[PDB]
Amino acid sequence: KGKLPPVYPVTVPILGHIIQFGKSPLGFMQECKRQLKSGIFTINIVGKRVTIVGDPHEHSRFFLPRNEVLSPREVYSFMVPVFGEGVAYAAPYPRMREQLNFLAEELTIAKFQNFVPAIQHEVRKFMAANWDKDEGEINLLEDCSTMIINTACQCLFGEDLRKRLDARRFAQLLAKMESSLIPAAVFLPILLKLPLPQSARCHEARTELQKILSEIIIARKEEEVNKDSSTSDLLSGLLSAVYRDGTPMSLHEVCGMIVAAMFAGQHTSSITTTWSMLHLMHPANVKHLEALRKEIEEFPAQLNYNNVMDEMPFAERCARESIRRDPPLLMLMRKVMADVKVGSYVVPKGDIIACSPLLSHHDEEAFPEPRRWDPERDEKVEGAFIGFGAGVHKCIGQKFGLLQVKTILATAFRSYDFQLLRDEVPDPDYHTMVVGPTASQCRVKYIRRK
Amino acid sequence: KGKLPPVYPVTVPILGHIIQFGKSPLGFMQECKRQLKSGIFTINIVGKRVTIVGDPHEHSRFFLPRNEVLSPREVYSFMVPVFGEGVAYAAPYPRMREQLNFLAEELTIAKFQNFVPAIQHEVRKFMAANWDKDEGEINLLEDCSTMIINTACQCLFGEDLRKRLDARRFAQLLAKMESSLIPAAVFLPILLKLPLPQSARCHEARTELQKILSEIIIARKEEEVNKDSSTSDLLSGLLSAVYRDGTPMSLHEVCGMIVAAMFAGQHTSSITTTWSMLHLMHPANVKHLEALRKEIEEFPAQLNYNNVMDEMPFAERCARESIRRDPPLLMLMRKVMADVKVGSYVVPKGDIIACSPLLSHHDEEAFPEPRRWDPERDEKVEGAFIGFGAGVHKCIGQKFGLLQVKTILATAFRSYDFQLLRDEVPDPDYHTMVVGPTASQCRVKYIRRK
Amino acid sequence: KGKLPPVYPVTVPILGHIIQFGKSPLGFMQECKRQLKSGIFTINIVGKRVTIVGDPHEHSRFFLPRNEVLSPREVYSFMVPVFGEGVAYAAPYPRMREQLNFLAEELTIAKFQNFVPAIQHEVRKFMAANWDKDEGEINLLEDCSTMIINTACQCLFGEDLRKRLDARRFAQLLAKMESSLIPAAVFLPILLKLPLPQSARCHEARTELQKILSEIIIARKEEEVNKDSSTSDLLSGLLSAVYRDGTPMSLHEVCGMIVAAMFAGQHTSSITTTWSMLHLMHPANVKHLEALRKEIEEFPAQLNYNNVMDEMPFAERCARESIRRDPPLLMLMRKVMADVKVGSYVVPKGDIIACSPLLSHHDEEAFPEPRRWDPERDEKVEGAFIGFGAGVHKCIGQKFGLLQVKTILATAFRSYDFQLLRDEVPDPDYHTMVVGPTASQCRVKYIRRK
Amino acid sequence: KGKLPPVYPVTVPILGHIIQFGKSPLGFMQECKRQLKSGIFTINIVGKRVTIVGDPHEHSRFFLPRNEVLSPREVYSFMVPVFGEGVAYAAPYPRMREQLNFLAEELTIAKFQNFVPAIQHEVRKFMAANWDKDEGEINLLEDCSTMIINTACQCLFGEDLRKRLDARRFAQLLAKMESSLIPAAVFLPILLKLPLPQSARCHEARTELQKILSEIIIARKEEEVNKDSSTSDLLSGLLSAVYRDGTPMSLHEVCGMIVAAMFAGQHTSSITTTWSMLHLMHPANVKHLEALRKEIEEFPAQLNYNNVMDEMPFAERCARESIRRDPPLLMLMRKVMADVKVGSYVVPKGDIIACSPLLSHHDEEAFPEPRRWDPERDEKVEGAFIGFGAGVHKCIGQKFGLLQVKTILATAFRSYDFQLLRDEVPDPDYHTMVVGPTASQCRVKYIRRK
Ligand code: HEM
Ligand code: HEM
Ligand code: HEM
Ligand code: HEM
Ligand SMILES: CO[C@](c1ccc(Cl)cc1)(c1ccc2c(c1)c(-c1c(F)cccc1F)cc(=O)n2C)c1cncn1C
Ligand SMILES: CO[C@](c1ccc(Cl)cc1)(c1ccc2c(c1)c(-c1c(F)cccc1F)cc(=O)n2C)c1cncn1C
Repeated sequence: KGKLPPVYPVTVPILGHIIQFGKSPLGFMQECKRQLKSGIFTINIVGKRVTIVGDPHEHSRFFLPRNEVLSPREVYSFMVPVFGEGVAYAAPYPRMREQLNFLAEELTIAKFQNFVPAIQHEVRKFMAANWDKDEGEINLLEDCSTMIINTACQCLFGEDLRKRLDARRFAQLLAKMESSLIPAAVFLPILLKLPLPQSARCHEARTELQKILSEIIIARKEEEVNKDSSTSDLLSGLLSAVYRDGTPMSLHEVCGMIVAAMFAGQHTSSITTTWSMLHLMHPANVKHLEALRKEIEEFPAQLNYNNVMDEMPFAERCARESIRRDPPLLMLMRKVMADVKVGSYVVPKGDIIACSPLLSHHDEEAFPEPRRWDPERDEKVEGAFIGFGAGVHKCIGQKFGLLQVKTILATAFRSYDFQLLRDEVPDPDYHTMVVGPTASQCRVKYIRRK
Repeated sequence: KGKLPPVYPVTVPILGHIIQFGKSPLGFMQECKRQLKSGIFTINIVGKRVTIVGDPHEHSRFFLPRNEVLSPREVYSFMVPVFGEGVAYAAPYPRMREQLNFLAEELTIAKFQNFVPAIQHEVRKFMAANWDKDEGEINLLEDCSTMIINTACQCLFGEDLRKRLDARRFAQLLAKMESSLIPAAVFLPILLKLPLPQSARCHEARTELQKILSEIIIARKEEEVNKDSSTSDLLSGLLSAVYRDGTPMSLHEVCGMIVAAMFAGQHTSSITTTWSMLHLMHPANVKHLEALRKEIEEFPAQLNYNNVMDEMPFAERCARESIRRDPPLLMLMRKVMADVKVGSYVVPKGDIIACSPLLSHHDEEAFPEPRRWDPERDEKVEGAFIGFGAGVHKCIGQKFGLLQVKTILATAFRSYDFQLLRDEVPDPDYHTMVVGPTASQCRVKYIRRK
Repeated sequence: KGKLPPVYPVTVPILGHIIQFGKSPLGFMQECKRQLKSGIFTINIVGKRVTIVGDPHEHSRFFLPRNEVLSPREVYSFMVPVFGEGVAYAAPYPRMREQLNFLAEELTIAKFQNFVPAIQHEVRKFMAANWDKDEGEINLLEDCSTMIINTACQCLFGEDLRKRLDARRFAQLLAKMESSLIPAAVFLPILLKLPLPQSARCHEARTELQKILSEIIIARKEEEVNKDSSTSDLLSGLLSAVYRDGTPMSLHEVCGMIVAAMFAGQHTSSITTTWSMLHLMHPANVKHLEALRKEIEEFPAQLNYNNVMDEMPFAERCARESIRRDPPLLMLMRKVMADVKVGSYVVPKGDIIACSPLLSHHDEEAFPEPRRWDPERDEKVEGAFIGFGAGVHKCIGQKFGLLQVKTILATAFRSYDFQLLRDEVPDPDYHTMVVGPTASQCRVKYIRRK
Repeated sequence: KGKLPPVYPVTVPILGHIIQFGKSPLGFMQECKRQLKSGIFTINIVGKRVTIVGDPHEHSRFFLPRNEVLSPREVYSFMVPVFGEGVAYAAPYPRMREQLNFLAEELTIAKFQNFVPAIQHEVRKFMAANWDKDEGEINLLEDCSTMIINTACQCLFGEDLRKRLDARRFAQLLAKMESSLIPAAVFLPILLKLPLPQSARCHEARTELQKILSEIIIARKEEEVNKDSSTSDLLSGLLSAVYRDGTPMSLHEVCGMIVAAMFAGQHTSSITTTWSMLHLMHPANVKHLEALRKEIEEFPAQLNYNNVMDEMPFAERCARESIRRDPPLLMLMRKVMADVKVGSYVVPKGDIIACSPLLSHHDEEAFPEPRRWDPERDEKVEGAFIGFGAGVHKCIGQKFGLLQVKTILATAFRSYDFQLLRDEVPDPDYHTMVVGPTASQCRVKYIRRK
């Protein structure tokens, strides 16, 4: 008609709903939905209006509008010290698009031919070193997370870079950058103006990463005209990029794109793999484990691009459904740059507008019995699954992430069985920025198959 | 006058002076002092009145009043997650005082007998493994920082504790805790109440540390009723503590005090040693270097208590003058709990009152040519030096800090000479919570001395 | 015409209209304005022609002409026993201007940097001492009037003066001066020549105040020589004034300007505050109370200059509308020293010309529904609001008075709610020299807000 | 001649003589007596003939004629706001007489049995609280005036009334009424018709007083119902008054008679006491001090009715001679309602006729050496003493006032000596409505006779 979305009653006058949300984001959001009789509704976070598009039939109103209407820039501004000035959403939108296209072109299926054996190579090296007995106890989340960083680095970076900057040194740098982030800055923008110790720690880590890239580039040139170097990887691909205006990507921007790529996939991919395995080993899912086993039954010892990309539709369903049930990114946000009509409401300029994969993936029309993990399900409302976003800002690394998840699944389950050390699959742990299964609950027995 | 101090005008709508303060802390405070023709004046940080006691003759008005009148509790609120609930300033003041007294008692000179060779052992091991060529290149700041944590842990903790938790693991846990902290929460206390990514990391680290300690204590208890040995350290010391009320220190508190001890001395002592060596190796100072060589000239290779405590008065002067010139802690603060007289003024209840070692150490009457490093100098206003604070909350760790600095200066300069890879002494880096010389400028070459 | 304004019929021959005016000043003036079908009309007070400029369109004809044309001296005659002979309107007009300029320099907004937290501190000290419970009953007029004198004195008098001449004592002296005045002397000029008992009491009080000022000055000069006697206040400021002819202000003149300043602000500023609180706490005005609450929502606990000066336009509207609806000064007067044009008419030399904030603030074109308190209204006739006068004799204390009102409003409604103990806002009491809400109708319940 | 009394020349026109009279009343009047060679003569007070009877032989011509012939109504008109409409001289004369009779009936010798102990109780309480050292300095006019209000209140009012309305609060209310009076209204009747700020303040004080009496009356009714008591005092006595026409006194009238009683005696009795003590303590009067001492040293510690009323002739002489020398009421007046013979002249209708205790008391035939204080003198012309008036309007409080004076004299000089802190007896201060010794000149040392 022309009215604002209904607003959930504020009881705590300075914090709003941040506390209820924090404690149980899904339960809280579902209560709002019920109490207000609407899938579109507004909550209050430290005094800021957050309008949630909690009706899957209306997702396109969030994902499809152009940047001049719904803008991610100010929402992702707390990440500027990580990406760098002029990198990603910080750059003007045409330029940001060019940068993200360059990244996407480093993740083409043509590059995937080499990725599959690089991934499988590192997975087997990990398994040989760590899962080496007849049977043993491990933390699956920790191990998947190691496999993901190692396989990613094996895929994206030449041996010279891995030497100087091994998955271990790389993780420490990225952890330093990450620990300095303050996502609360979205709702308290005053924080991006203050002096914080975080700024210096982040800039320290980013500068050191960029120095190591500089030294790698110089080392390659030393190899490079000798014909002794012709190392081709994500670093050299990005350095070869030329913007429409004729200019090359600066080292600064390359660094930023590499950091962005590593941040994007590190926890999400590793959480997707862990949940998938947790489900697949649970006795209730024995039928799904059999289907996976039949899917990979006749794969060669050394997997090829055809096996993983074209011949694992069921494992793909396992991964997507794990993200459907427990999406690692709970909430996507944009700044409303002009009034937008959404369902029967106007969401006013200056609002934050959000669409929550967590809430949408538990819409009971779209996903009946949403806590039941069922890889065979399909969304019952078109576009209801948004675990990788959609439209304007849809995930460009979706295929690369799934490639790693699927390769690990086929390699692990070909050689091992696993046994939960609990009756039920882990609870999600909502306390972190990227949400995965509770770490203390992820201990598992592996059993070598013979 | 008996009225409020002069207020420096705010031209930055909602930030106040916090920006100008960042660009140049000393320059800003001094301009204020000059433009207002007063050493006592009030600036504004994010809406908070901050009254600065910038007249060295008035130091006692900040450092001498009772807690009931000037309290640091609210100012150190942001550190509750590290120290823990009801530890140190969070506890009631008689109880606070009891806790700090127990810690100070673990740092008395009576403990120092064994400290000196325990510190030498660690220094020489580090130098052996890391400075083992005729000449090489190092980051002095990084290297002093390593020596300081290694020396501290060897002094403070028994072998068995050093087995489960070596210096590295310890430093890692301390860093995890530290990364979560925001000093600015002082001026935006709403931060203290928000569910943040940081709090989770912090709680986890303190909980892991506490868990490590609990298992050491159980191992000791059982290994004391079988009496193989007798571990005497910081830990056993705090454990043997009992309040006036009769009851012992809780494990929670013990762990809090250890953390406080570790954070307190980690950067400060390391920065003090580093500045000292940076000044001493400089050409402009070779005369001061000669006196040090002279002071330590007929000391034995196996240093003892008397050498360091009694026979290094000049080395001590070097360390103090390094702190004088570039104090690691720029600003000390209290909450004003009741109106207080300061100079001719009354600082009103509710103000934050501050006394700045940086501002005071550069008062030209008290320290002429403030920027010149001169270990033979003396303060020309009484109580002008406040590098370790004073009065009610004076540093309890200053003797132990100096013991570390002095032993290292003796031990390093005995075996080595050093050369600065810059014409000038490094600039101070004002971007960190504890201020030291700019780390990137601290590259130095070590020259063995045969 | 170029003839006289119309003349309201005189029935009571010798008193004229003074009885009718006294009973109901607004009613009576409005009835005149309706009946004669003219905003410019002449009434008769004790035999004297008084021409009222009651058409707001014609306000400039009263406020702009020079002193030599429209002269306030004769109308403010009755105030000479308080100001002193040769002070303010009693001095030649150029010297008068100099005196008022000196007083104005003592009230510049530059001084507001410190005035704001000085005022708020006095205000919190009163509320905490007198509104200390969770609810309770008070006469809001008496309380606002107490806060105003307390805050003025904090701002304007050095602490040596405040000790000798505290708020209670100062109010007693001013009351003894006030209670001796007879505005009617303007129309019965013989009264100024009789030795009435009012005359002696006025002289005693003014003398005792000058005696106190003199002792304070002498003590400052005794103790003076350093920059120690930097006591800097309204008194020392006026004492350093030097006229254009090179002579300094006498203590007689300084005393006069001080009395003038206190008289000017005392009742007016407290009435203005009292009304505002009365209108704001009225259930009818919740949309206004709400708007004040939003305007001040994000202020610090310690109001600062910027908060009050730059960030309270709405609160300022509330004060000005309260003065619009019930102006504390009902009637402004000049002696016509030469014939003057006003609208279609000539006001002859020798008349008293008047302009009435009461009447003009109720002109139904300029202020429709003028009995409705509407802080969001804007005047609809240019220059219609004359609560602080205008033109040659505009109020010089306006910003200072409003500064006090605004600081009390932000401080009051921040920590308290209020309930008015009657259905309607109090009636104005027209029987006093400065008009405020009827005191016995100003009983009110405060309620602490957690 | 012998038609009109001789008229003293007016040289200052619109004022006449009021200024000369004001400066030096006794001087100016005697000069008129001499200059015109007549004790009967007419001066001019702001255009108004005032015929003074300065010949004591002619006194009865002023004091005896009926109210209808010589009226005090218009002369005491200015006190209507204090007495109340329709009270005292404002009532019809027959009714005025009834009201005054009722007041007199409360001040008769039957009441005095209670009064003497009540007065002595208050005097002793005051001295024990204030004159409690071996010696000390006091202002005797202040202290006497304090004792007079405390003693009068203890005589005339039950303890219940004094609790709700104590001496201090009663004085403040009276003082508020007093300072609103303008005796000049006698000559400018216009003044009593105008709405003056003074008239408003007086109404406010009177109303608050009447309100307090109504509260006490109610509490008393409630006591009678308990029948714990029937509290008897001046209030209760006035309340049971019933006029000839059968109607009771209204609260309005009771309040008026009370206010009249307090005004009547407050300054007059307090001044009479103060003069008396001043004379008696002065070195020239030691014989009188000794005679006083001889008279009172024969009394018991608790004075009674007979002691003070029948056994203190010399003390009564001191008081009366103090009033003789310096009458507190300078000038008594009547409106002349019909021509009247005086001596050998006629005073025409419309004149104010006057008889001056100051002038008559200084007639050298009646009182040789009039500035000489001699309690042993008697008037040498019959009826020449008019300190308490005479005839139809003779003072009805005369006995009560002197009872107070004498009780104070006896109690003071019984236990104390005094020293004037001055060479001479203080000058009278003619500038107040009721005339006493100059207050600043009334500092005295008490010396305890231990
Ligand atoms: C399972 C693993 C992953 C998940 C669950 C995931 C999820 C998402 C989601 C939900 C969005 C939408 C964000 C929004 O709408 O604000 C997104 C966007 C994006 N993703 Fe991922 N992602 C994954 C892996 C990756 C990887 C491995 C990369 C890069 C190598 C990547 C690169 C990006 C980029 C650059 C965007 C922003 C696209 C744009 O703004 O145009 N993602 N991702
Ligand atoms: C060069 C090394 C050090 C420097 C420059 C330093 C500096 C300071 C300063 C300036 C203060 C006063 C804080 C205030 O007024 O708010 C302080 C207090 C304190 N210091 Fe240190 N410190 C050093 C080493 C240490 C060490 C090694 C420890 C313990 C292991 C320690 C423990 C403490 C404690 C517990 C307080 C608070 C005492 C109280 O509140 O009563 N310090 N230090
Ligand atoms: C709500 C507070 C106040 C109100 C409503 C008010 C009102 C007025 C008005 C109506 C006039 C014009 C008088 C006329 O034209 O005859 C005036 C003039 C004046 N006011 Fe105020 N006033 C306030 C506060 C103050 C204060 C605090 C001061 C000084 C401390 C002050 C000082 C003066 C002076 C000196 C004039 C005469 C200006 C001249 O003749 O040039 N006023 N004020
Ligand atoms: C030393 C103390 C007093 C002195 C010197 C004094 C003096 C006088 C004088 C001179 C008159 C005549 C007024 C005239 O003729 O116009 C008078 C009348 C009067 N006095 Fe007093 N008075 C004193 C105390 C009192 C007291 C204590 C009361 C009662 C409390 C009182 C009640 C009255 C009344 C009611 C009248 C008017 C009588 C009438 O009009 O019939 N007086 N007094
Ligand atoms: C940086 O990773 C992003 C990304 C965003 C934009 C661009 Cl150009 C590139 C990458 C991304 C996206 C949404 C995010 C976050 C991060 C984070 C987040 C954080 F803030 C810090 C650390 C880790 C985090 F996942 C919290 C969050 O709430 N949302 C919605 C990404 C993309 N694909 C998967 N990821 C994870
Ligand atoms: C003295 O206060 C004045 C003022 C006037 C001139 C100068 Cl040089 C300085 C001050 C002022 C002005 C007009 C006044 C009055 C007083 C008074 C008045 C009084 F007569 C006694 C007590 C209180 C009174 F307000 C009755 C009156 O009718 N008018 C029009 C002032 C200025 N701003 C606010 N005020 C109040």
